[PDB]
Amino acid sequence: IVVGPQLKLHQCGLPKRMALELFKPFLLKKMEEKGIAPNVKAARRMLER
Amino acid sequence: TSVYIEDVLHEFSTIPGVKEDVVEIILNLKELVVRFLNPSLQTVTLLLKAEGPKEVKARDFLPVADVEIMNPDLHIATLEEGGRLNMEVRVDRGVGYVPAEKHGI
Amino acid sequence: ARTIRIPVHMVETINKLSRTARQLQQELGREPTYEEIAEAMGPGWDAKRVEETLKIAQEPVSLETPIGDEKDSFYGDFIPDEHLPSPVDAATQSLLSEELEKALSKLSEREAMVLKLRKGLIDGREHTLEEVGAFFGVTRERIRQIENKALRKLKYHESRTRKLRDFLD
Amino acid sequence: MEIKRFGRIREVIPLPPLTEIQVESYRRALQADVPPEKRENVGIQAAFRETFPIEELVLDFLEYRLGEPPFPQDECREKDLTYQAPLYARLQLIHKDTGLIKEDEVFLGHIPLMTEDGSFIINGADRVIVSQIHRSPGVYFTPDPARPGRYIASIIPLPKRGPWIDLEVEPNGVVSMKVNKRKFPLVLLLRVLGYDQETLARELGAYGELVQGLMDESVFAMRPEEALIRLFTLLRPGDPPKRDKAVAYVYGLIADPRRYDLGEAGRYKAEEKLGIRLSGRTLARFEDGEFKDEVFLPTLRYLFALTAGVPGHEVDDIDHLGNRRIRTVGELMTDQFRVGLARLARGVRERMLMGSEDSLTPAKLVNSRPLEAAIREFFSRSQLSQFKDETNPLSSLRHKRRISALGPGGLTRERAGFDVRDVHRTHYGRICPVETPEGANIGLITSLAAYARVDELGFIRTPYRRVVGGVVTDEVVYMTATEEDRYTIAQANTPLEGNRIAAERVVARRKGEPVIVSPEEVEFMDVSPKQVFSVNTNLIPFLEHDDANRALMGSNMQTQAVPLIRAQAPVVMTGLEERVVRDSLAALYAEEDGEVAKVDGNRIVVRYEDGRLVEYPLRRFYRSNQGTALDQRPRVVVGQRVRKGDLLADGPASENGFLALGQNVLVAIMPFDGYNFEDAIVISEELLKRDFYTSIHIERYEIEARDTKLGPERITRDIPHLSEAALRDLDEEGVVRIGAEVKPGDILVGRTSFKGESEPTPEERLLRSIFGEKARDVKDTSLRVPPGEGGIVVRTVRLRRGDPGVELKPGVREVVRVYVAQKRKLQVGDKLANRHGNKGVVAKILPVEDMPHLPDGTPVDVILNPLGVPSRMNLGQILETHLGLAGYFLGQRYISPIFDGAKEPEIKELLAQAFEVYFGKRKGEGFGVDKREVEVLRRAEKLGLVTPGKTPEEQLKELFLQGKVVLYDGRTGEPIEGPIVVGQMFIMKLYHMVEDKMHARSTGPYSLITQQPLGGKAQFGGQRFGEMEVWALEAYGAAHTLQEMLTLKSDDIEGRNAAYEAIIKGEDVPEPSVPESFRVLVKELQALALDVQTLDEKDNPVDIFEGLASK
DNA sequence: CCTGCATCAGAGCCCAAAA
DNA sequence: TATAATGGGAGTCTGATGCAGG
RNA sequence: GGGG
Ligand SMILES: Nc1nc2c(ncn2[C@@H]2O[C@H](COP(=O)(O)OP(=O)(O)OP(=O)(O)O)[C@@H](O)[C@H]2O)c(=O)[nH]1
Repeated sequence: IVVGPQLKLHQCGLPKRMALELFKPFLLKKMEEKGIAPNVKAARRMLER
Repeated sequence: TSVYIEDVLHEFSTIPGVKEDVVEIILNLKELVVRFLNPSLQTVTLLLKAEGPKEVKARDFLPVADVEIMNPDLHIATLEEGGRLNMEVRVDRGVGYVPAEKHGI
Repeated sequence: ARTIRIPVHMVETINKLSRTARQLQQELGREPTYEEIAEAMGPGWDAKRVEETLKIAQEPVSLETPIGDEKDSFYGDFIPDEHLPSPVDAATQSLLSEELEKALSKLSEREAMVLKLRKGLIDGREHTLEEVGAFFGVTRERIRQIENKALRKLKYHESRTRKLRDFLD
Repeated sequence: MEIKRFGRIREVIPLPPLTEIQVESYRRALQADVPPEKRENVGIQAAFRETFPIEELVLDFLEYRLGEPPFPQDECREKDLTYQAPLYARLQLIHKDTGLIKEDEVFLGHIPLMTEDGSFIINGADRVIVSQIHRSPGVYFTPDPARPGRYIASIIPLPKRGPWIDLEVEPNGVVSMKVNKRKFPLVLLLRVLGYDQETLARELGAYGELVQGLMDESVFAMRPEEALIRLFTLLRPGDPPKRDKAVAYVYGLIADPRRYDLGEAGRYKAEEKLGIRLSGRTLARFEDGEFKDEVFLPTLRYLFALTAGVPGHEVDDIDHLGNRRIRTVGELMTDQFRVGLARLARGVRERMLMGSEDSLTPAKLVNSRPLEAAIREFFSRSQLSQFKDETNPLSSLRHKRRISALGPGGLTRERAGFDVRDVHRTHYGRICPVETPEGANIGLITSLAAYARVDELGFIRTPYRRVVGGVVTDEVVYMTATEEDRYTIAQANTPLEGNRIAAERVVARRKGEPVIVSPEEVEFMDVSPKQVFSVNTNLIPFLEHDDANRALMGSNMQTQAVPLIRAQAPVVMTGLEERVVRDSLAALYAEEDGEVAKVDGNRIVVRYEDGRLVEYPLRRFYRSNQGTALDQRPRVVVGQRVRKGDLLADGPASENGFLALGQNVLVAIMPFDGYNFEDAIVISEELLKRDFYTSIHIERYEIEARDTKLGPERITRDIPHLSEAALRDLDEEGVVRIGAEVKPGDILVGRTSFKGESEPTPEERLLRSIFGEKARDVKDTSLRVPPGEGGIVVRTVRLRRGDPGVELKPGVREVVRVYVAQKRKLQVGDKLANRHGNKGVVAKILPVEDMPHLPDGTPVDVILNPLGVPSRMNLGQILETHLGLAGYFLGQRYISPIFDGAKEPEIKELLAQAFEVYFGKRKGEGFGVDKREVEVLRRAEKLGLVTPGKTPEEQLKELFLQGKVVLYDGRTGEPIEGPIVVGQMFIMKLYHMVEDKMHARSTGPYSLITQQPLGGKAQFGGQRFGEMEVWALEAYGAAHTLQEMLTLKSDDIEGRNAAYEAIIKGEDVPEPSVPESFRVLVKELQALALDVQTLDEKDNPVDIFEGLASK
């Protein structure tokens, strides 16, 4: 943890790389709704590397 | 922005005949101030070839048109009898501070 | 004496290798190679067989073996369970069955019915030529042909709905 | 630059060789460089002499020898080999029946050798053996807590070499003896020694009621043999009291110089305490067929005389460092050696019964397996044999001088209380009062004081100068704690004129108690302030100004400093940083006088006067245990003239021979916009630009290809279903090419393994048929890159079976190692600290244009919040900054020794001289005082900082002597409304770096029995949500959040599979089902024959196994 | 009846945990 | 499947409670 | 042994 003076009382700083893993199932579904990957299986293959 | 030394695959190498390690060599090339006389010129490539018991300075780079080395006295590598060195340094024009991980040139 | 039980005669052979190597180490002032033991054991023994014998002689280790000076860590805790499907894999298997049936019906159900019987979703009904004599609906050489047109229409139908490529890992 | 040294103390002796506690202990145990006939009876030699001759037939010991190591140190580290020497022993077999003598030299296995710097190589990894403090053997007398006028005498021998004894005097009046926690009357044992009522009456009797209370008539009614049989029935109920059996038991327990060992220190302490002289290390003897007492009567005699209040009898303080001794490497190893030798003897005696009493030599009679296992057991698994701390050279030097009260033969964690953890008065000059772990281990683990050395008996000694009359000699005497308490010891800083004590009143100690004394009464004097503290504590300048709790953190954290590519020594040193590099062995020195012939990146060749052209190869980029780069750099040029002991190459974290744990940065002490909050630190982007606080780190990756029952694992470039984009940086064989950038997910070494009977399910069969690709025989097992790691591939080692010199563990075809390096720039979340215990994480990196700056345009480097100083009471950092300010402008570095240092006035002189350069330059350059400098001066005179009514130069210099300057905010341009403290501080980058610590998991590996996520970053584990965390969720009443933690996010299998499927389909997660670790609980209670039944509201059974477990 | 006296079951959390 | 062989080797400190004993 |  690191201090974040600029945050409002209800906020925290979350590293993007951490957030991608924690929300990974959500990220896969959303990547199909818009269009970054054809389906859920291919989207996961893309985040691996 | 970039260095290719002959017979060197990466930054952590060391050159026979040279006192300085490659980390220090790149550290010295980071102090090189290179002025472009022609405003249209965005990139060049300086060449250096040295041997024998000499202390290579910034002057020893092979001269290129419309580029003046403002600090020709800067020390680069100390070479010893039998020590060799052939490199290509790419110098660019840009703004601010761009770290090595960012440009990857 | 062993968690993995060993035939009494085989235990005798293992003990022989031990004594033999122990002599060999006492004359040589250092550990013998597999080859030095294979020579000392006589004919029939090469270095390869000495190693395989040692592999067989390895005793298992406790899952409760402590790691560290704090008494609060077990070896078994560092061992994944490889048997049960992971959430990703279980999810994948459900999704694969769902695309597979939703794919044999988009040609025809009946040419899907002939092909589906020739492998089986949750059964595994692959023979080769005899058994296929009964109920598909046709006689017997014909099912090999509709197997190809089912497989052929599937192949063309696949290039458009190329969603099944990624399941090849 | 110039180096200005303060302090008036002339240290009569230098610090001893700092790793000598390790080197000297083991060299003494092995005596490898001594010819066998000239060996003293100690260490390995003493173990052999103790175990032999072996009785039935007799096997006798002649001598041992140690060979040379099969492989050198570098080679051992490479191949995961132990650095060791072959041990042989010459034995002569004697037949007690016949006369036959066969003699042969038998091979006992290998013994590990210690390197030059005091460490070991065990299976390829460098290791350290930590010394163990414990109670010294001897005879002690402590007060009995229950009866305020009685005492217990305890006879304690060396660990595992005998029982503990208690001599309590019971309420009935008879003196009782306690052995193996069982009690009986001591009078009975006295009769076995052949004592009669007369001897006890005449010897003692003087104490009217005590000596008569020991007298028991029934015991006297029997000659010494009958009394021995009587006692044995008390100690071993049910065992028939055969006369040879009883003698054997009592002899082995009491008189046997094999089963009972008092120390060598035990003998001295016993002889000195009771005023007797011991013939050996045993409590009694077997002589002329009966037992003859040695210790017991003098110990009984001292106890009675003590209870009576006889002059010359005192209780012993058991934490005094005279009664507490250190067990060093040699002694610890020798104890394990002695056990292994005795086990081998069991094999000898048992083999001297079976298989023919004649056709046996010594070579067939000895099986060395018990000895080899005991030594291998000690080095590979003892809890005193530790993975070396080699983060930086100081890390390992400190590690080797540590003292542990824990381990095999000492306190446990649950078994330990206050008396042992305290700082005893005798710790003065011997054990450092500062350097100890914070937390549960406080006081159990300590560090050897700098001038202390451990004597032959194991007591820590410290130097003092003799004082005769009032004149201080140069003769130094190393004293134990017991001997130190006799004299009056003056402080090291007491004023001197020449060799004479120059003060009328001196500050001294008598038994640790501080006392003021006249120069006529002064017997000894401290050698130096340095002798009181550890090596790390001695590296903290201005230590006299720091609160102890913070000084501790300063010491411990220097151990954690990461070697930096630009590393520099601090501008304020203590004068020890030169010695530490030299004793550590990290750098490199010239053996004799000579001239440098050649200087290379890889090597330095020196031509000496001898004419020999000694070549010193340099260690370049070697990976330490903690992954910091140990690398040596050449400091001399071709043709440079060198003398003996001059520097050739600098080691890691050293600069021109001085310890460099960090960098010297320009610091401003001031709040900054809450980026300073609660110890966080703000740094200038200028630091990364010029590569300050950048360090090289290497992580090691390894993979084996082994034989399986399904076929060979193969390391190949051919990996099923992978594109050429994925394989580009792999060589022909499937190994990544040296000099490639690899990032997470990338393949390092390609490998295939043969597919299990999972030989593809019919679902996969039909899919494979559609694409017309045969399901391959092998699957992709390639070694890749963990999340968050990666770098440049700098090396590869490949080891197969059937290549010269290599044989792997059974079944393993080949082992591949890939070494990957990374250059780490300082970043947000990396941790910094100075030597006074101010420590914090980098929370903000501002661009240089935002950094506060001096009037002449120079921006500061670090901004530290002043709120960290007052509660912490570590002021050395403040004085460190001021002297650092002067040094920034005068171009100098300082040596300010501890407790004899730069004092405030002397620093002021130096600070004034700097102001001339900071200002006089300006007045000559044609600039006058600034408008904003006046506004600050206005505010400063309201503060009483400057005197009203002086020119701006006069006032600015007044502020500069208080170490304060005018500071402009780079955002506004306006001044800070007050003068701010600014100067040069030494700050280190510690080993805790976010790149190593950041971790997250969606789903991942599970445990076998519980089906819950694994632990730890390396396993891709989940976080532990424990008992107290559940309470947190409970007190909030968040039930569905809590239930998720207990089911879908852990071991509920149906739920977690179903929950993942829902998130990727956009549906909401399902209501959870029964957690699998509860089903385990149910079945485990059934294994205990308890019926656990889940019931509905109607009291009918509910089946949570859904029919699977019922017939 | 009451009191010594033993045998037993307790001794903070999370992370690295370098086997 | 046969001289006769016949009894072992080894290691803190707290508070609560159910027990043989002046 | 090390981090809070
Ligand atoms: N329970 C527990 N807490 C620990 C442990 N180690 C460190 N801590 C934490 O360490 C913190 C100590 O914080 P301090 O810096 O001393 O807090 P403080 O009262 O403000 O003291 P100052 O900062 O000097 O003013 C506590 O909040 C603990 O939670 C540990 O082993 N166990």
